[PDB]
Amino acid sequence: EGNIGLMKAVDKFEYRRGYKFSTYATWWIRQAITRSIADQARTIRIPVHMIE
DNA sequence: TCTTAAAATCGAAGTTAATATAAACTACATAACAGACATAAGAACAAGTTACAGACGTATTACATAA
Repeated sequence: EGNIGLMKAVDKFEYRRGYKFSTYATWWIRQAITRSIADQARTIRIPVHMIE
């Protein structure tokens, strides 16, 4: 899931902004891990809003 | 031909009843819930249509009375 996060982060990276890649990629990989663990870690799915 | 790691097995009942750690905001579309209306289905009353019952009235016969 974090790997998918990297692919999506690379697809929309901007180096005009001058920040390093790790800072932007960490956020997207965080989102990947959290969304996947909210959607697929239970036998009975609990919607994302109820997860938060 | 000789090690060496794997693979498989190891009695019946009986009873037994589980746990417990570890992003937020925003935007949009969809489903659900409630209310009102129209419709189809049933309940109620009343009427009409029809034949039969129940006792009366009639018709018939036989006995009694009158000539």
